[PDB]
Amino acid sequence: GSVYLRYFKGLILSDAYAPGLKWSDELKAYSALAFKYRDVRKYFLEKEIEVEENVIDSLPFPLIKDKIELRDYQAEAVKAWLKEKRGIIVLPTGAGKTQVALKIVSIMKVATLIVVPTIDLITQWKERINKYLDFDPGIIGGGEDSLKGITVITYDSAYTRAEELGNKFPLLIFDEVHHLPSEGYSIMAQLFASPYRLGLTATPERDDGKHELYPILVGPIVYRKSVEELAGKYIAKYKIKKLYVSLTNEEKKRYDGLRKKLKDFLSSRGLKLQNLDDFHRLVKLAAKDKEAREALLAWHESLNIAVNSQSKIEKLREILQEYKNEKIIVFTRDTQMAYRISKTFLIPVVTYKTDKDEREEILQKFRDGEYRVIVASTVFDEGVDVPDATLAIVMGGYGTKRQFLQRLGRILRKKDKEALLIEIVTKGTADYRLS
Amino acid sequence: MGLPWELARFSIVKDEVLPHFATNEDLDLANEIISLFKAGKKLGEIDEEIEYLEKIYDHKLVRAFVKLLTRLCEFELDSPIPPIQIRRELFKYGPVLDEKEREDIIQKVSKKLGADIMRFVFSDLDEEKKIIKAPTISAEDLIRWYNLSLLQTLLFKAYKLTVYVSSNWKEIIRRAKWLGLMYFAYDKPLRFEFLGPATLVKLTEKYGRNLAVLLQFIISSQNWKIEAELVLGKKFKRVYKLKLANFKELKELVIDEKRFDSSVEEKFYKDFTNVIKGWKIIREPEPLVVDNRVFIPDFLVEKGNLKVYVEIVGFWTKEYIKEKLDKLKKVKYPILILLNEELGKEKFNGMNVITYKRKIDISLVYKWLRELEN
Ligand SMILES: [Cl-]
Ligand SMILES: [Cl-]
Ligand SMILES: [Cl-]
Ligand SMILES: [Cl-]
Ligand SMILES: [Cl-]
Ligand SMILES: [Cl-]
Ligand SMILES: [Cl-]
Ligand SMILES: [Cl-]
Ligand SMILES: [Cl-]
Ligand SMILES: [Mg+2]
Repeated sequence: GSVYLRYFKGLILSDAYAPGLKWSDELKAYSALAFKYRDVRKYFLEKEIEVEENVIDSLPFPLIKDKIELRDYQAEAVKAWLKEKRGIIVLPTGAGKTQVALKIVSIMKVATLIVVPTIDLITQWKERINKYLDFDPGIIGGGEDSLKGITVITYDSAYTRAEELGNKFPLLIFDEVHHLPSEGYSIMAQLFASPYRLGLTATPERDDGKHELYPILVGPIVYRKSVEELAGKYIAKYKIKKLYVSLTNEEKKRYDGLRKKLKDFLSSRGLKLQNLDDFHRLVKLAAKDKEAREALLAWHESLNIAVNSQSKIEKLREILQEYKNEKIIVFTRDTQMAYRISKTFLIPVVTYKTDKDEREEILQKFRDGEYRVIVASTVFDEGVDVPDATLAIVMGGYGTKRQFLQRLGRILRKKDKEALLIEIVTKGTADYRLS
Repeated sequence: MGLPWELARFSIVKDEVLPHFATNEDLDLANEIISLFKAGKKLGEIDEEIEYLEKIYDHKLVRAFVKLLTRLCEFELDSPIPPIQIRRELFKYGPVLDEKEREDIIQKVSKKLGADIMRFVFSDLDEEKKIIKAPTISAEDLIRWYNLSLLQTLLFKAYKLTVYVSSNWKEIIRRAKWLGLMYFAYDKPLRFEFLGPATLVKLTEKYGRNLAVLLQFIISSQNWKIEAELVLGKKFKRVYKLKLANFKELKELVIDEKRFDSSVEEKFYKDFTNVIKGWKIIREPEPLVVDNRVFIPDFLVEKGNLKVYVEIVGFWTKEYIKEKLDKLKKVKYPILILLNEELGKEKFNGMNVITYKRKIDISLVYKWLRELEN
């Protein structure tokens, strides 16, 4: 047969029934919201019905230079999306989602509408497109109204102008795509006819659970990597190295003495301290048994010795001597260690309680190069807003908190050709990671 | 201040506010934290030594005990030279990796700035302040002093603080007057209804710090009862009752000596008795009771058959003096009010009111008396 398939004010209309279409009495056609275009067209082709369609009145794709070079996890994401050209790419903040998107834009070479949730992400996307694509894009939002083959628009104005733009862009890129299932925006997604959709988010799940709507509105997830995955040995772009030191003779005496006290107690009560449920029991008993408290104290005090051993400062001196010419930031968890390190080497220190005036002075005098090395604590301070350093030296910590890993990924992604993260650990002391 | 509101510890049941006071169950915790405050120890060392205690015990209480115990310590005097200049000019020497070169950098910087740099390099930072004298407090007393500080912290949100009288009422108002509090006395049960720091929009800070000094005397009484109305929320405000009577586990350790000074009422007495001879000036006259509202004047002055009463008022608001005078229209005498312009937002003017700045200008009282003696 000769089915006619036509776009109309955010809907698709049809001579004939296709699954997902429903007859309109008002329109005298089988209809649905324009987003069903791709699927009903493909329904008709795969049954050899001649499809006479005027649906997509696409803007001309503009002239671009591709200035993008991708890391290789970035390209597997592009390769994933390209198989179906309808889906979400989940990457953490700072893993470069924008450049995966703009690479797709250049591969596809079709008019592209990029939907963002805030005015700052308009100007940001505008800047990234100039740099990496050498095109000044159209902008709809904030009070500006220019419309070009590549356009950045707010969710609000995409919703407002959907029937007008629904058929103009074949590629539809939803930044912060977790916004899309919200009340107004979900019907905006359904009004576009755009057959090719790319969603970007680091937070695909929603507390209302409306991420269940993704396959309908954008496509399913087709690629996801955590920051933990993206901080692997073979995938990250900085080396991770553990240098091992031994406790002081006096430290080893105290440390071992504490461990024995703790172990003997635990054995004297039929308790163990292997996992984090064991810990909860010991903390619970410590509220009302003095000896349990002192045991939990022994645990903390021995842990503190291993983490903050003076031998780590001696090793730190060796490292700072090996890298006289690099830009080094030393991290601790405790504030007291940061002061030991700043006194020992006469380097600036930053804790969570540093006045914002001085804190701003230190990091800037660091990025300008008057301070070649600083030390910083991380208890109660995110490693945020920090400049580029070639070398991170992490002294202590209960492992690495996920944000910390993320935060350090950003400080050394900038860093150089290849940068280095050194963690200093003590040799004989027990593993304290409790599951 | 009491305690920071972030450390306030209370629960709301129905329309009542119940404070979470410390009890004997907290003696262990109090002893283990008291033992941590020893002379020659840094506050930031203690922050790390209590960490496990914040896993075992309620960390709002752990933090309050430390913030109270530090408040009882003596620290070294501030450094001669602002310590941030000590570190800018010490840290400009990059990282020093030789022990000998370090000592020389130190002495070089100590001669330029004229101080012992190491002793003071981090002296402006709480974490590095070293204790010289440790507090003397007992575990019981800290619990006691915690509870009084928690009570004060909650009364700072009070719209109204009704104090009921056992014994020393005439001793309460005295302090309330020497502290400049805003209040209405009543008689159905004899009680004082102090207006709370939520009344003020302006100088709540300074008001609350004196209201709290009044608590100290109230709860020293053999029998006391207070009911505060507290206001919580910014745009939807609801009122809650705090009802508290004969709670023995309170103790003040803020000396706060020399804060409630009768400079103004005493000077006025000298000036008036000297400069005016036509009137007889009786001090602390018997309070008057008009339909179960008590009026406690500061002075009664009389010339023959004319009788007028003087009240001095320390803090005030437009709505307070309006209310005070409205209720004074029904006292059936001439009454002269003396307001302090500094403790107000609006610079008031009334038919029976004389403002004063730092003392009372006896000129104006003399003027006022004859301009209606006729
Ligand atoms: Cl049709
Ligand atoms: Cl298709
Ligand atoms: Cl808008
Ligand atoms: Cl990476
Ligand atoms: Cl600092
Ligand atoms: Cl060991
Ligand atoms: Cl500095
Ligand atoms: Cl109010
Ligand atoms: Cl009165
Ligand atoms: Mg992005």
